[PDB]
Amino acid sequence: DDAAIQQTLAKMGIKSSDIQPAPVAGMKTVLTNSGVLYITDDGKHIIQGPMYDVSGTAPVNVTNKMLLKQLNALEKEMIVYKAPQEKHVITVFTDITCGYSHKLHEQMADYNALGITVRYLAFPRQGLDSDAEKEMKAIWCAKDKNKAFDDVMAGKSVAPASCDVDIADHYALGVQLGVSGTPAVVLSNGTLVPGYQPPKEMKEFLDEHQKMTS
Amino acid sequence: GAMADDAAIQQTLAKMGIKSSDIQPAPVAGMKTVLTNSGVLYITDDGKHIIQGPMYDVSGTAPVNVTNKMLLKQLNALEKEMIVYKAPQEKHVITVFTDITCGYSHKLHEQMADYNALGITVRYLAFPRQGLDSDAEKEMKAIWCAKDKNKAFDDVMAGKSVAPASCDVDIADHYALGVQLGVSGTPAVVLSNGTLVPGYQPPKEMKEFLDEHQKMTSG
Amino acid sequence: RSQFVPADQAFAFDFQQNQHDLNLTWQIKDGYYLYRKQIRITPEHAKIADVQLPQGVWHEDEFYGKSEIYRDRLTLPVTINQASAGATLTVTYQGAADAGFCYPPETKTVPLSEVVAN
Repeated sequence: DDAAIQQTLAKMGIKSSDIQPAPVAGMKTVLTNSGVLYITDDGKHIIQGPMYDVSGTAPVNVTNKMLLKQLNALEKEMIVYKAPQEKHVITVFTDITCGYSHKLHEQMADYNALGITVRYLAFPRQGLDSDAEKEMKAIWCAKDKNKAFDDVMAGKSVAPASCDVDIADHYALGVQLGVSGTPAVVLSNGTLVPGYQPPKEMKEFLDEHQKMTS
Repeated sequence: GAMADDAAIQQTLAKMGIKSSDIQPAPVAGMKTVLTNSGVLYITDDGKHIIQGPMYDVSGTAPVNVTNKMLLKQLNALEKEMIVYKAPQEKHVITVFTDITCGYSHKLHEQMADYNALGITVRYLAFPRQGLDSDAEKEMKAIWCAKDKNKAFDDVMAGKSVAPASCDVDIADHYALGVQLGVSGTPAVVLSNGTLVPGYQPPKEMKEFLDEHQKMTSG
Repeated sequence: RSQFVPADQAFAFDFQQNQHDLNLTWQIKDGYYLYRKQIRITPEHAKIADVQLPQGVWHEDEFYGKSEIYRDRLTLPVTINQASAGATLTVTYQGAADAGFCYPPETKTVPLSEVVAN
């Protein structure tokens, strides 16, 4: 039943995969640390995502849509910089050794002033064994994540704390959404918008997008 | 029989502006294979969902690229167009997508005698990484038109060049095929079952790989 | 932040060897650059006479600080002292894009041709 899928995944070195329904008859969504896969219910065929629903007006990435639950499950681990008057909420995969992640953060006050709330998730482009990952682990373990994040970004060191937060979970969700470089923005609907955008351009881009969807 | 069954897909292709393609059967129920010159896609019969290739058959021993296996048909058709370098005591035949300007392509060709010596048969198809708008596409056409292509290819790689000479052979088809097979970098080695083994690999290493791949693929 | 192409399209790596003279090259797409500091070359069964990093331009980023970068193209001369059969060079590099994007490091393996000593 699922025994066929798990037998296939195990035999291919992908057993710890999370299985979910797929919007296609006879196929299931398979979440792995290296990306989402689609496999038939008989476990005989696999196709690497993403999957697009092209029935509507504009093609939608159902893979990233489905991943919104995964994203929402990590809401507690996100370092949130809420705008006073929240007009938009974007999720950002950031890397502390990325000059552009820095440029983006140095302007947090301006994103917030335009009603843009930013929620951070770690994504060390250098991998899970780099110093980037250790540092960020330390940040995400602090009592005050926002201040630790601010300090590190500002050049100050942080105390290597140990906690229940696995940067590996952040990294994996990112790769599942198609993140390869930093910083990468994830919209409310799952759409991945790689790269940094100044406050004004981001604001404008977000507004125009609200119309595109609605 | 297509006309009626592929109606929903043909419509989706038009809606997506896919001007040129080839709808084919897919080994998954409720899905079809759509070959384009920018890659292979899989679309459900109702034309609602799309997933790009490749697709793998993971029911046997080792996973098998069913997309490339299906493209073997286009690959065998270009056989008259391949520059072949026979191994006297042939044990393996590999089709290689190459780019005369690539340094990895020179390293490989530079050791053809060693690959043949090990019974490895090499068949070249031209793959201009820079695309169809490159000088690569241009001077490879010049080689694929020479009298003794093997001579032409040996020369160029060696450090010469020959005034072009348009002919029957059309590279744009090698490139298209290569893209469909998943080729990005050169040299790309394609096995008899369609398996793409990206990159360069020394003769000694290559021979061991093929012998192992063969044994695991027919035990 | 616009259209960010794959790393191999943004930083087209290649090499060319003529005995003791080797050239590592990168065609760097318009709007992209490589950090001079992040380039690392590691020998395998070979000895490097030397690596002549060309002079690059002025760039300042929030992390690495004032760094020298490379645009358009980078030709890195590398003289090989000696190299036996199967020798190789492992070349790692990192680049980014003006439009605000940093790519993960890249690693390529260069197969060297045998080269002699006395």
